[PDB]
Amino acid sequence: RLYKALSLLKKEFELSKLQQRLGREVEEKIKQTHRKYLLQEQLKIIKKELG
Amino acid sequence: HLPLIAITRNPVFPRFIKIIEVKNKKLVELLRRKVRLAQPYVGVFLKRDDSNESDVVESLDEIYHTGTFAQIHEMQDLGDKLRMIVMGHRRVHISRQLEMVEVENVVHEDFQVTEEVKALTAEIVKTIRDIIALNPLYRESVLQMMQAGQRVVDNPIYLSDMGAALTGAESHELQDVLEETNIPKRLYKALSLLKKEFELSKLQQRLGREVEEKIKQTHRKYLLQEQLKIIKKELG
Amino acid sequence: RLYKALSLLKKEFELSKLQQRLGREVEEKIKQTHRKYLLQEQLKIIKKELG
Repeated sequence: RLYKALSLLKKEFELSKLQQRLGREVEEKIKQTHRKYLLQEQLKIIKKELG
Repeated sequence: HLPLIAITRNPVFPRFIKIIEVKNKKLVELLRRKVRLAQPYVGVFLKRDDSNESDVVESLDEIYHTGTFAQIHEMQDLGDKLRMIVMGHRRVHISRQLEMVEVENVVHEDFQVTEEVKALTAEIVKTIRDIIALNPLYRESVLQMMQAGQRVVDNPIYLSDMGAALTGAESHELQDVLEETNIPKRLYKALSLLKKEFELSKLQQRLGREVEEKIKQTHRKYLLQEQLKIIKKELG
Repeated sequence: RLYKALSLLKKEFELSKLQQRLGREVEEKIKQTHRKYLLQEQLKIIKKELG
């Protein structure tokens, strides 16, 4: 009963690892947008609160 | 066979009650023409790029082929003469809105292992938990209404649409997410929109605080100087 | 005398509520004046991180 509980822990960590990694990869592919775009967003913010 | 409604920059997200208040009173002629129907109904579409209200009544290509047919709820008209309520029920992708023939091609392809496919939504809500936690706008109770532990989510694909709706991205990007048919792909685009809001948010909060501690430090200095002054002026 | 006592009581209610409305209003006029001062400060600091 222990070993089935451990193998189930293994399966759950492999799933959490694959989901965390799927999110980390997709997140990295969204970080490819340049930080200059963030600075452009700052620019927009400035004008938003500058009317 | 009804003339197309003028959405006029009013995004009606799926499974979220919403109100539409077009300024034109010509649409009300259609709303009154449908009050006599035993089963009154209205459609809801999304506008394409370069909005133009004159083109919505001139050309029919400006509205996206996507449409969200739904039953009418209740008229109010407290101030304006046109305050329809709309909601997102029967999504549809018309073959030719200019022509309107329609079919409920509400695709919902799914993996054989239906245990773990809803798990990406959990990561979507955990991201969403950071957004509503660091920038509360609406109550988190709606998130509590559709919780993963409560078993009331009979329609998870709509919940993923509801969660992508919290993203602040423009409606043309929502159409890009609507073009996706595969579940992981539309979830992937919706996740990109979600992170896109999350970095900029995180950056704003860090900037706002940052400016604040600088101000506190500025105060601190002022106080330090003040203390010294009083100390030089009182003792000695 | 019961009507007149109620009328003095309302009279104090009148003078009181006028003083309170005026007090909350002046204070918010200060808060607004500061709040905008803050917002402008952030405007500055964003311009300062990349001017």
